[PDB]
Amino acid sequence: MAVQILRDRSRAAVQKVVLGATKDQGGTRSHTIVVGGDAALPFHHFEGEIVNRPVIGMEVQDIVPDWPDVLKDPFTDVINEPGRWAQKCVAEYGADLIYLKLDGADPEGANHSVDQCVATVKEVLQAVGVPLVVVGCGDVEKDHEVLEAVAEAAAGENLLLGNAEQENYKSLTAACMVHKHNIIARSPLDINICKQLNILINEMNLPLDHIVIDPSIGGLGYGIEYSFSIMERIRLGALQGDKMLSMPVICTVGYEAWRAKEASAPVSEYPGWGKETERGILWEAVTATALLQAGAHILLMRHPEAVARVKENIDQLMVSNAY
Amino acid sequence: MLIIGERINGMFGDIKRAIQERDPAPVQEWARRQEEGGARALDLNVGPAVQDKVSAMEWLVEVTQEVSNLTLCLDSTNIKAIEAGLKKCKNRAMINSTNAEREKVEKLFPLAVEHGAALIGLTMNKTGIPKDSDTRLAFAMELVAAADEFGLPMEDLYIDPLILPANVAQDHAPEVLKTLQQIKMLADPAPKTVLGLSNVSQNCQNRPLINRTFLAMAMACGLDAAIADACDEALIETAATAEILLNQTVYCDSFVKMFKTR
Amino acid sequence: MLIIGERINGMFGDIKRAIQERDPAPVQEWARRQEEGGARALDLNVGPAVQDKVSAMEWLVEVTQEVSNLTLCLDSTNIKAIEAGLKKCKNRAMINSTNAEREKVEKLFPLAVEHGAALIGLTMNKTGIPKDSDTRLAFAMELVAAADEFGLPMEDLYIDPLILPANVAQDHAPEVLKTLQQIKMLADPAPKTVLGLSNVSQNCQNRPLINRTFLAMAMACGLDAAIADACDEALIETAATAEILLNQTVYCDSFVKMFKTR
Amino acid sequence: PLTGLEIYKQLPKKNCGECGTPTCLAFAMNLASGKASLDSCPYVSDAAREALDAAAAPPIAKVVLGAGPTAVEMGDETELFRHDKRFYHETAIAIQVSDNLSSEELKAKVEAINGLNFDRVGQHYTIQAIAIRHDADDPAAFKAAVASVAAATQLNLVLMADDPDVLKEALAGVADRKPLLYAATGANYEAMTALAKENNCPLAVYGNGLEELAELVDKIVALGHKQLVLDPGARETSRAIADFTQIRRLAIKKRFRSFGYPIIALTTAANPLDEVLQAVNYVTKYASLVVLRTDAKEHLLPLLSWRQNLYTDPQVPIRVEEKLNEIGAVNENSPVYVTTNFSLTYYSVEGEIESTKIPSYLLSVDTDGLSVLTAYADGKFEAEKIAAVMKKVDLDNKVKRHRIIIPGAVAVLKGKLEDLTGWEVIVGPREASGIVAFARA
Amino acid sequence: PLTGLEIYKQLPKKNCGECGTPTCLAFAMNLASGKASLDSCPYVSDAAREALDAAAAPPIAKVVLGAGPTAVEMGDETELFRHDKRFYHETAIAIQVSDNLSSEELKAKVEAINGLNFDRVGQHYTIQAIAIRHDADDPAAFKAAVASVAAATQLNLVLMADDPDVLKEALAGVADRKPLLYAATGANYEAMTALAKENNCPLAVYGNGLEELAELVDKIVALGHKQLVLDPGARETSRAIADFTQIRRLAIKKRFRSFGYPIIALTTAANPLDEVLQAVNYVTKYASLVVLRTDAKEHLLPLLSWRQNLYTDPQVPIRVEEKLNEIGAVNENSPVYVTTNFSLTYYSVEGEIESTKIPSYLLSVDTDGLSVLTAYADGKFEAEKIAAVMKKVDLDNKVKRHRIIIPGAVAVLKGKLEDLTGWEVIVGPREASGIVAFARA
Ligand code: B12
Ligand code: B12
Ligand code: SF4
Ligand code: SF4
Ligand SMILES: [Ca+2]
Ligand SMILES: [Ca+2]
Repeated sequence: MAVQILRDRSRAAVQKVVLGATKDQGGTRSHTIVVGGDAALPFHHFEGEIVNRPVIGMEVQDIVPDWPDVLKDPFTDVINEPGRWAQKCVAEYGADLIYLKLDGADPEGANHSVDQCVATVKEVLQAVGVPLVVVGCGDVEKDHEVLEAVAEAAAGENLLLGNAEQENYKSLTAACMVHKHNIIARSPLDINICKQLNILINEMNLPLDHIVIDPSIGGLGYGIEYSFSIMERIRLGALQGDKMLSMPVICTVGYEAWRAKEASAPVSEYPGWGKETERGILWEAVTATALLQAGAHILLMRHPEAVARVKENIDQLMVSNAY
Repeated sequence: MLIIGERINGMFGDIKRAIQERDPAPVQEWARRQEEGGARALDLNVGPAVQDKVSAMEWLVEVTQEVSNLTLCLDSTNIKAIEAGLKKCKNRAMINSTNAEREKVEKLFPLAVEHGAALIGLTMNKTGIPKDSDTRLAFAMELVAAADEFGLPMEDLYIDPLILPANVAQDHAPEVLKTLQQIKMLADPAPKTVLGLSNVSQNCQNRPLINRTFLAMAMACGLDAAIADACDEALIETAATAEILLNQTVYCDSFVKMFKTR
Repeated sequence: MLIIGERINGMFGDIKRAIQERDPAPVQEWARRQEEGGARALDLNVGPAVQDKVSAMEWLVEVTQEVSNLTLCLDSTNIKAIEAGLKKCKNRAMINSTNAEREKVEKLFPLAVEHGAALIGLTMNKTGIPKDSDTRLAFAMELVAAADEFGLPMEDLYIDPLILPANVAQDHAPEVLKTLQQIKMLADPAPKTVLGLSNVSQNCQNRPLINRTFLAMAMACGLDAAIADACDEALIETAATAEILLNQTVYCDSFVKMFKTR
Repeated sequence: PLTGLEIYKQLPKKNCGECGTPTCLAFAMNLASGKASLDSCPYVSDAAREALDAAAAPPIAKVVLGAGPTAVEMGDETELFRHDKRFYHETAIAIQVSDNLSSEELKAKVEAINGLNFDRVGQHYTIQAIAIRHDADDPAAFKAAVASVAAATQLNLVLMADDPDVLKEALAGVADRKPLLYAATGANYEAMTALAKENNCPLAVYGNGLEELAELVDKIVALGHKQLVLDPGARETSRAIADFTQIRRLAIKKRFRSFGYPIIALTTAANPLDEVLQAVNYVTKYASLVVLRTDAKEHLLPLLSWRQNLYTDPQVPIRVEEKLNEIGAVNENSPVYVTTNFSLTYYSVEGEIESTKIPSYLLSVDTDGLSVLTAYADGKFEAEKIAAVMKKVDLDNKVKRHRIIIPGAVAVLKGKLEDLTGWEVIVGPREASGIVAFARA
Repeated sequence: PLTGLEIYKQLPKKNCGECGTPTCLAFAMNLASGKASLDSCPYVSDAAREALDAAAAPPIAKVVLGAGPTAVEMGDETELFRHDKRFYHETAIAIQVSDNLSSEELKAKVEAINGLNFDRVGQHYTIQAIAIRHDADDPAAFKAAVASVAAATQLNLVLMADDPDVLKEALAGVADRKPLLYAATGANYEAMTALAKENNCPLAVYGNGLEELAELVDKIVALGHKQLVLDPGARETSRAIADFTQIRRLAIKKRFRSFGYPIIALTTAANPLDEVLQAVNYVTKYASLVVLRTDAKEHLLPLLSWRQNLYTDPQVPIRVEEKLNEIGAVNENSPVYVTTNFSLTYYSVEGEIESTKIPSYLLSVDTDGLSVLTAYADGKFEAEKIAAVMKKVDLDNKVKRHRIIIPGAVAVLKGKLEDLTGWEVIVGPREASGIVAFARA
């Protein structure tokens, strides 16, 4: 019979987070990027405003990364120079943000000094105009020193800094608050810890709209459904009026997808899996695509082609489906 | 749990004076105190003393929404004062109240759909307050049916089963609880429910203890809103905790504060 | 509401120290302290530390009744410790606990009937704790059959719907409440119910607040007994108050004092 | 289990009291309490009895594609989010092939489609059907294609032709395997439905939008055929996602019977990579059957991996058997590893001793499908429990050595394990990925 | 509805899944919830039909004595204590008449019985029936007695004779008045049940004790007559109270269908005063109909007062119509008294002022039927509501003077009364009993 469209109106929206700052705002970025503001389920235009599209940050490291050849090949000319690596991501591959991952700072790895890390950040800031995301190597002591120095040196740039965690958030939160940067809150696939962490961060006087949620996603075929459902719950909470779940969501898909055997294993060893190149591209792209359906706002990626097909997917999703 | 602040009521001393001499300060200060406590709606009752209910209700609505964007719960038996109040409401409002008398139904249900306002429905007619939960339930079916009839969204109907003081009407309390939990049979989505909470402890010893205990009990039976003392901290904590134990809000260690600052 | 005192448990330091070196002093004062608080039953658990379960329980049963005529709730998974404990029990007794497994039903049910003790029945299989209320009900129905089968009076069977911590298992709390509600539709007279109340707040913020709030909510859904902190005065006030609001006890201004000194 | 309002708004509203109840409203509330039978009211339409019985029925109908062991269930769903409960029936995947193709190009593609099955992480993925599209000028070419297709594969079939006469001549020889008929249109539904009904075949219903879809369904249902799959006409991902959500929502939340049927989706992206992403969106947003055009192993594997993922029961973990698993070669000089039941853990430890060609044993303890940390925390991984396994497995017979490697995140346990058992307990790497390094060391 | 246990033990023990449920114990759950119906299970006794009725039906049936305007409804109670809800159907009362009486004694006594109605404090009490008892030796005396009684009254009838043929004779002329037939016993039940069915009359069933009662009822209901009233054979007060309590409890608490009927009690005390006290015990303890032998106004009035009291709704106070009512033939110099509209309150002022033979007007201020001190402590008695009604009563036109007499417990509302009213308020006695002494002075 006659069809009446079922629209679920929302009580609240996910926060708007501003990335970067232009010259007149005290930064040197060419433009800012806004994410969030969703007043509906992912891409449900017919029942709420989706004002900002999800964006993609491409990964750049302060070292030649321990990645498969397939991942290195699109960058072979610039992969030893973070500045030129960043430029190629923006100018040729359509990166919205640069994700600067300072793995070189690893005390068991290259052990890049604090001065070397801030020089890398300065190098990338001078190379491109897009906003930056900066996170350390994963060593708690080393990252404290590095991210503190980075927050000081790049003050005015309105960076997104990570990662704050349940047992390790105070120092980074303070650096973000005093030197005016945004923070990534990373929780271990747990919505209760996610919620409380945002509160603990906020209680240090960092405003709610300067915080983004990293739920610790799992890669395709390796626990991705678990992070998918947590992200749907986070979005549901946001729409229902839960302030401490209204932070935009960031996802480390580049890292998680590419640690999968399926992403890079040769077809000569696994004939049934097909050619390795488009399989690996799709392995990262599918991870992003499914997570986009659960409400991802910022996707951290690596392969330029995975990036291109995801941007196209986003483009199609942003077409209004209002009735 | 929507806490609707009870304090701006003409039956109170400091409020009765303010309306007589148009003093905005007592009204506006209570509006702020109740919101700080955790209320997300304000009950506005003209009082028994005032004569021109219309001119009083309008003033109450006018001085309140100046200092507060909370939902205004317009509370008066004078229907003409109700619509006169809705005409001044910048923000969303609710009507308090209507009973199951057909005379009142067609006088307020369209008036609720008109301004786009929630409607509180008491489970009684002119006979009085029913005791048995089945009779309370019967009036609730009528309220529910009169919502679909006039086109009021089911989640805009707030069924009030009328709680009475625990001393002289102790046997009503479990009837109210039974009525709340059987309301799940009246419709899907089930309609919302509200109580005049403080009424349960009128003329009793340790009213705060009685109020909050009954709040938790009623919420376990599906209560959605409560006209109550939003400046009672122990009551607010109970509201917060019961939400958690019903899985209506994601748990966190700071669950109390998050309800307060919601 | 029957408050079963939880304090005489081997998981506690002084009770572990007292059972180990056979000192009746800490066991006996806790029996007195809980009774003064409002407990009318005392849980006895030898603990995970002590290993001689059969002989440890007998000592707890003996030293306790030297200073208390309260119902002793024998808490152990070891039946040889339970049956040996019922031997030296001069007071009324309660068995904690059995589950919905036949190799447990065949042993613990007639043992309870023979000694005339009350029997706590957990609504779970060998597989573990059920996820929803429907599964909890199925086991609860099986526990009911065993009562009618082994000839145990229904008002001596305490169905336990298994409450879990609200932080890691938040979705269980409403399932338990639904289970409590629906248990009345298993038998007539309906079986009694009990909770290990403190479990609801394990590793949470403000444990007393969560505990007493859930007690009120559970009572509203038909809870009859609770293993809980009898020395938590705010928790006792809640139990007293909720009985009033359920019309189980006639109201008086000194309602709290009367429950406590019942 | 029926709303008193629902029961009421279906009654004559006479208040005659013939039902032994003063009014209908009081009798509707009485019915929800289960007092008197619905037959106690002599009046009310036959539609009242219909919608009342349907209200107790599942919101979405189960309809089978094909017949036999090959047959696959579609629809039969109850949720909008898998975390509320679960999703039950994995999306059916159909690869499309055109009749415009020459016979040799057709056979080469069908043979390629038949090779689209996969093995990964202890799982096996398959696709479900081949879709034959009529693009050729002469109708005989369709009959040629289906006969050629049916003779080369045992997959389920879906026949895509608008002309009912063209479809029937191609259907005859293949009707015994219940192919899906695509599709019923407002132009041919009378003829198509007769075809679907007389052959007991599932029928696809096409509407240009939700409104057209709902009306056509009602007519076909009125003609007596209820094995339907829905096509809202959506050919772009945004419109599709919205329309599929509405079909799913209205059936489940509003009991809209016109939409109580599974959904068929058609990918339209010309780029095969874009097509896969388009398909990923469709399996996520409630499609029951999706039709792809690409047939590459590279493309189907991630799509099928996601399908498997989304449809896993969030309630019960995927678990492997608690029995010593021999890796690689079996010298008997081999190092024996210990880890949990969880499949995700087990193939993370095995796929770490297989990718690095380390012939050894993998001892999979029974942790009820739980992970290392989840098993421990649940008191499911204790040294005494481990000791029983070290003997219950009976491995001691195989190895000329009694060393046991232990999860690095459970380092403390081993000393408590080493003694009780009598084996030498080394605490390996925190992550299993460090096994390639700890063996060579 | 029903308890899940009692459908389980009624259910067989096959565990054969034919119902759609795995085991029988779970089909017990599904029934108590509303998932399936008992019609699904092939294996079940006639208890299936019992489960259909015993669950749905009220615990105590409603049976009617008589037809038309004089018809009285018996049974249909749900409570053991009036305070839990209320008692609904006032005890029907019958005065016994013997067929040994001469034709003149019979009509004199029926005349007396016809006068057994009373007016008191706004209420009107009546009895419900005459019971004709067959005491005479020859059976023709019963038909004659029943004929003469039926011609002299429109009250309901209960016919008491052990020989069914005796009842059959008398029934020929009064069957349309639907009398109660007393009674079916173990020695006549078949003939008696046939009589009741043929005439559509309620039937009393007698058993010597609860056990015989229950067995006989089951036989009669199996013969197809369910319009029954119960007599457990109790003829002593203590036994009667226990037996009536059991019948009331078993029906209400256990749904014991054999006792799901109203009760008839027969007084046995030889002293008319003792008989009255016995009767109040019986109306208190659940008797639906009691047969008395005494017919004096002095005896009936107290009994009928208690009945009215006991059966008063505890939640709704009886109210007097507000307005002012004239005591005697009140002139324009007679006093004016203020009170509430609580029937009890009002008439304690009416009955006192009348006893002193004081002509005066009384205005009742509606307080929702609340006592003077009850409404005044609720706010519905203020100086305002007394003032407003001061004009609304139209008493201004009745009296020359303008003085108002206010209850002594409300003396605090004097000063506020005078200013608004324009009247001269006066404080009367705090209790009406002293108005006589207050009027004089
Ligand atoms: C999914 C999940 C669950 C799921 C179950 C999944 C499962 N089937 O096990 C569910 C929700 C049911 C669950 C339950 C609980 N969970 Co849980 N859960 C998780 C989560 C998010 C992911 C676990 C996972 O799948 N990990 C991935 C696999 C691969 O991990 P893995 O087995 O450890 O194996 C790796 C390594 O140990 C190592 N390794 C493994 N075997 C071997 C062998 C050798 C020889 C070597 C060298 C190395 C090695 O290599 C592997 C690959 O890197 C984690 C942790 C997180 N965010 O990281 C929490 C986590 C494990 N859970 C936790 C807890 C406490 C619980 C509960 C006890 C909570 C409660 N209710 O009290 C319950 C369990 C009891 C119950 N069920 O009632 C804790 C445990 C740590 C702790 N004790 O503090 C965690 C870490 C969360 C936290 N607290 O931060 N959980
Ligand atoms: C039954 C009862 C109720 C019933 C209602 C009955 C009713 N329909 O009014 C219910 C339970 C609902 C009730 C409620 C309350 N009650 Co009350 N109730 C009583 C009780 C037990 C009996 C009242 C009664 O029926 N009296 C009999 C009639 C005949 O009394 P009466 O109207 O006064 O009239 C007599 C005289 O005043 C005089 N008289 C009357 N009219 C006139 C006129 C003239 C001209 C003259 C000369 C004399 C005269 O003659 C009459 C016969 O002797 C009484 C007191 C008791 N035990 O004595 C308490 C009592 C009246 N209640 C009381 C109270 C306070 C209340 C409440 C306010 C309590 C509360 N919940 O806060 C509530 C009312 C508000 C509410 N409903 O929420 C108090 C009032 C005194 C006081 N204020 O301290 C009493 C005395 C109890 C006590 N505190 O000891 N109550
Ligand atoms: S018989 Fe039918 S129409 Fe008549 S009152 Fe009952 S439900 Fe209404
Ligand atoms: S059909 Fe009847 S006998 Fe068979 S399992 Fe079901 S309830 Fe038991
Ligand atoms: Ca509710
Ligand atoms: Ca109970």
